Amino acid sequence: APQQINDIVHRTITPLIEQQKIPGMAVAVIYQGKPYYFTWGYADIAKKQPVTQQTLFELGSVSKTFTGVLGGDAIARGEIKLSDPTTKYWPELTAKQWNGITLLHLATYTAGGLPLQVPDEVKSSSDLLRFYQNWQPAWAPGTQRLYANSSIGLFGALAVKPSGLSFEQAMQTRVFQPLKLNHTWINVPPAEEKNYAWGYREGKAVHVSPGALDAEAYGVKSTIEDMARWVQSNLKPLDINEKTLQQGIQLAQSRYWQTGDMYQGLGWEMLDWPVNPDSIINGSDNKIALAARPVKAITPPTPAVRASWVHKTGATGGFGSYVAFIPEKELGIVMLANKNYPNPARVDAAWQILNALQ
Ligand SMILES: *[B]([O])([O])[C][N]S(=O)(=O)C1=[C][C]=C(C2=NN=N[N]2)C(Cl)=[C]1
Repeated sequence: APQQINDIVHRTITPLIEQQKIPGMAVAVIYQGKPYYFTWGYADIAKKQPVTQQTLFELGSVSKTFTGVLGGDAIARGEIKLSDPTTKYWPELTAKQWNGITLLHLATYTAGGLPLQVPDEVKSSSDLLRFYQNWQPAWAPGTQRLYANSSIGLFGALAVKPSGLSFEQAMQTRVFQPLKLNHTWINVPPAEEKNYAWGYREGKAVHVSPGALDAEAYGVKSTIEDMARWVQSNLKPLDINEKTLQQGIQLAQSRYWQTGDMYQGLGWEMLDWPVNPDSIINGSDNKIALAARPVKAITPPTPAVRASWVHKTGATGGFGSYVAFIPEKELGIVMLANKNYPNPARVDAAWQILNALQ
């Protein structure tokens, strides 16, 4: 624990926790490839359980990076191609608006206005088919980006069909296990419940609610140790022994579309490094509830660029997560909290830490 890392992490995160009233937090810094861990506060306020390196947090949409990589692995395996029509894998999707909508569009939120959330009313598989058949695009495919669980979530579900594996079994056997992420889960097992933090929303303890395509869009839970290993794997995919997973990671960091200064990968988002910090900090704000942006196709996609700020925010009702890394510097950070606090605060803290260390 080099004093420089200790000092910049504590000087940044302690005030963040105070300002945002975060009940519990874990941080990992990856520096020259090695991880350093920090924890604060409570995984469970009522039961006085501290955050530890073994505490499970809901990753929310950071899960999309696992979905993106699993899809990349399926491409590498020759099971699917991003140029394939969605209907190749879901023949029941016969409605005409689907003509021209490819797995690429699903994976990258560019299908033409699929909504952020699958409606809560969608409970059955038949409800899900009806939803997609009836959905009317606002835009031609490949023209506008609208961040959407219904888009990348469907990509994940379809990406695993040729394997015949469930999404969970595919993720376990093809991503979690080979990377030794042995405390990373789509469904938290009873054996691990003692480590599963509560999220806190308006002071109430909460966990994520079941929903359609939840696993695929926002459903992973993990520890700070496994998430540091996830960052290491994404920093250095060539050290991965499993060839299709190595390739999948590289495919997920390829640049498929540009909007403003940001590039869309599979799950991951990227900017050129050095970044303008106001560009990523301000850009991370949700503004917004719905933010439709024209995109420029990158034809063909640029393979993973080492001089990039690669990142993803995630939230559930009770949790806020952030991951960022810069491959050319062998540098990264994971921030896991059990409160959904504003994105710009996450990115500001991450930038302050990584910039001081690079
Ligand atoms: B990702 O960007 O984190 C997805 N964000 S989301 O707004 O679509 C979202 C998804 C799930 C949940 C949730 N379900 N049960 N608890 N929380 C929320 Cl609040 C938001």
